[PDB]
Amino acid sequence: AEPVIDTDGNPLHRGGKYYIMPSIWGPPGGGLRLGKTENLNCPVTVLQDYSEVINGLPVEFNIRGILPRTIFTDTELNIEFTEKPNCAENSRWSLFEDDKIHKAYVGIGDSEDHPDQEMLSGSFYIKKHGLRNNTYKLVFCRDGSSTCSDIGRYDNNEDGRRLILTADLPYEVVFVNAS
Repeated sequence: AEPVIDTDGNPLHRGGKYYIMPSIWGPPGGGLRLGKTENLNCPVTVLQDYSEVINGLPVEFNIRGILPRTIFTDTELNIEFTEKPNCAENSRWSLFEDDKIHKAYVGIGDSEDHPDQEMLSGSFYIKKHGLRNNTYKLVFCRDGSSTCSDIGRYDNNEDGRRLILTADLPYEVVFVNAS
């Protein structure tokens, strides 16, 4: 395991705030934010913006304990936007099963913010993606099972791309310190 490094060369740390941006080695666009989908009018769906000029919302990483710390590729964590729409219960990322497109996608809030979609409980890790310098992927590990899946993008034409569990094309990201 190694420290996760932001675009300035600085390790990620508890209490940092970061834009998650696409690495040049994969398809482009902008940062992560929230948006409504056709049957969820509260913006509780995580979306990657189509436009490179849109930084989106900063995320911060929730970790066991409270002490200041470096974040490593083996640090179990939860991911949260630093902002929350008031129609949502929380700003923490969870996976929800969408039966329309048959994908588990990333959203915020509780089960009632995504009615009739099963909510998966688990935690995230930030893993090195391939060998390009200081690029990463997000990995989600489900509570109750011993196996994890990569996070990749999926375009459902909702003014941005969703983040889904994939076995195929991990989203390769860099972390931009928002402060």
